[PDB]
Formats: sequence, C-alpha cells, structure tokens
Amino acid sequence: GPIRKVLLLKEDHEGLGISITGGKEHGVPILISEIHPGQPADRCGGLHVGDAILAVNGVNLRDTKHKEAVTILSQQRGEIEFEVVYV
Amino acid sequence: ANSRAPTSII
Repeated sequence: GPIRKVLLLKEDHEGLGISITGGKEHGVPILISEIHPGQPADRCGGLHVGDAILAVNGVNLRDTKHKEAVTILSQQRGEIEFEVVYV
Repeated sequence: ANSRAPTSII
C-alpha cells in the first residue's frame, strides 16, 4: 500500500503498545504483529497489525536487526513520528 | 515474512 506518516503520543510511564517481529538478520522488515488495546499505538489510530515500520523520528529501520530496532524504538519519547506501510 | 524471527513487546 502507500507509505504513510503517522503521529503517536506516548506518555513517559508507557511503552509504545506494539509487538514487533522481523529484522534484517531474518530477511524481513520490522513488522507490527500486535497492537495492545488502549496503549499509545492503539490510541493514535493510524498504526495497524501488518504494518512495516520503515522509520521512526527520521531514523531508518529498513535495514535494522531486530534488537537494534527495539533499542531505537524504545528510546523515542513524547510525540513520535512513524513512517509505515501495509503490504 | 519469517516465522523464525523473534517477537518483542515494546
């Protein structure tokens, strides 16, 4: 589908509210496999199970290993911009 | 996709 840019608002006591799978070492993108009900990703409205996360706050995640992506994603705070695509 | 990739809750 089309590449989309999606804004998420996270409070400091929260995680993102997603499960991710994938990673470069597995030959697949960082993929959203779950969205937790009521947590920030659900609340933002624009993220869906099956979305690939291409970038977060301008950091490319297309070529990142799984644990690299975890570190990068978990570092982001507050108003967080995602670039995503549903294939 | 790849079922062999791990999953992290974040």
